[PDB]
Amino acid sequence: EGVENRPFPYLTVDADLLSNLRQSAAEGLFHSFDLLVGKDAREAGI
Amino acid sequence: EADNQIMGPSSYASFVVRGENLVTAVSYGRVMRTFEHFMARIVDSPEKAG
Amino acid sequence: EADNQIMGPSSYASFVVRGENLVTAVSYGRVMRTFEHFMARIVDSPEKAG
Repeated sequence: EGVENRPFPYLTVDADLLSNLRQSAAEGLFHSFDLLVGKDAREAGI
Repeated sequence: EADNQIMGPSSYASFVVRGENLVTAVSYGRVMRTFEHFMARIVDSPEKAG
Repeated sequence: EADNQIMGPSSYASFVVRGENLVTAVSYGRVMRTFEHFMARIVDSPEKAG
């Protein structure tokens, strides 16, 4: 909802930013996010 | 017939998406026909009026 | 206090629209930060995942 999904080279940081994420996206801390479960969790077509 | 045969190219010309073009295809989703002439007329010699 | 001073940076870590991002600023209007690292990741050996 305001997010693009391109096959970017994603820099691999080491932060613990998984903690309280699936509950934080449900309440709406993030203004715009895309949840990709299953086949959508892919480095998309160029 | 004023002539029997003509010349002309034997092969198709190649437009391959090279490095500047691959990055902007991956990241922006947009390719230019020549990144090299765009470089040569923006960043390498901008005041050279073509 | 255990210490009276901390060791921090002395200048702003600058960022200018250089030769590779000027083409996409003038052409597309999409600058990325560290275009050279995108080129290092997907052009020069994309088979080496970070």
